[PDB]
Amino acid sequence: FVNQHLCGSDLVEALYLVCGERGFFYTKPT
Amino acid sequence: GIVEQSCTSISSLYQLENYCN
Repeated sequence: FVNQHLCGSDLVEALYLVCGERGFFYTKPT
Repeated sequence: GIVEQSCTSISSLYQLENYCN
């Protein structure tokens, strides 16, 4: 919950910490 | 919507709880 500008591999890895549902899939640019 | 500005991932992953499978 610190720093910002993450969405790339941070919303992803950080997702392993938020969702942690045996996997995840977010939308990435390019 | 979500993202496209600060890449967020900070005060909105409670929303990210619906990105997992």
